[PDB]
Formats: sequence, C-alpha cells, structure tokens
Amino acid sequence: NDIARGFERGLEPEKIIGATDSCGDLMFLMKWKDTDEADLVLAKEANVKCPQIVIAFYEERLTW
Amino acid sequence: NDIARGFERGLEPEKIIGATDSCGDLMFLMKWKDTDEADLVLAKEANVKCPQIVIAFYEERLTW
Amino acid sequence: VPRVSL
Repeated sequence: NDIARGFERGLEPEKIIGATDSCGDLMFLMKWKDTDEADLVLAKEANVKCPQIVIAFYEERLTW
Repeated sequence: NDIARGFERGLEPEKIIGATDSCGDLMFLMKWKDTDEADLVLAKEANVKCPQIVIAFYEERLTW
Repeated sequence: VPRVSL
C-alpha cells in the first residue's frame, strides 16, 4: 500500500512528531511549517530531504 | 484532525487496512477503490460515510 | 494490531 506521501503536499517540514514501522517501512508523522497539519512520510526519504529534523527527532528519544 | 484527511481526496473507500488511537481520536487507514493508495480517516466520519466497510473490519477481527 | 474482545 502506498501510504506515506506527505512530501507530495509540497509543504516545508518542521518537526517529526511520531513514527511507526507498523505498515512495513519506517514512517514518520511530519508536522509542517506554518500549519497545524501533519502527514506520514517515509523515513528513507526524510533522511535525505530533512536530515537535521530526522536527527533532532532521534535526539529527544535517547535512553540508556 | 490535523492528520486524518483521506476523505478530502474524494476517492471511493474500499477497505480499512488498519486502525490507531495513538492520536487520541480513533483513526482508520482506508484503502480506496482500484488503487493501492491508502490514507488515514477519522473513524467517526467513516462510521457515517461507509458503515458497512467499518463493520466488515470490526467483524473480521472478533475474539472471545 | 486491534482485536475486538467480547
């Protein structure tokens, strides 16, 4: 199933607010700049398009 | 919701392929007719727009 | 993974 197409909206990524692997490939729920909205994007694609936003997300989840 | 907007695509619902309450309000991942595409829709809205599809999903996974 | 428990 073609599920995560958030980036096709042509909006600017701001912050990842959640993540799931439950449909196969790792996805992030991406909040966009200047909106309340959010949409699933594939992680592999966010890695390339918004790597600092990906990193910031993984950073606030570090556990020991 | 900020997140579930699948019905705004104006495609015919065909089958629910997952569900989550992880954003408070229950959502379904809805697959549309004659495409491999799916999108999150609010359950409250699917209940009204495609009640048989909602029920068929609940029925497929009854446990005792 | 949901499962309606009755």
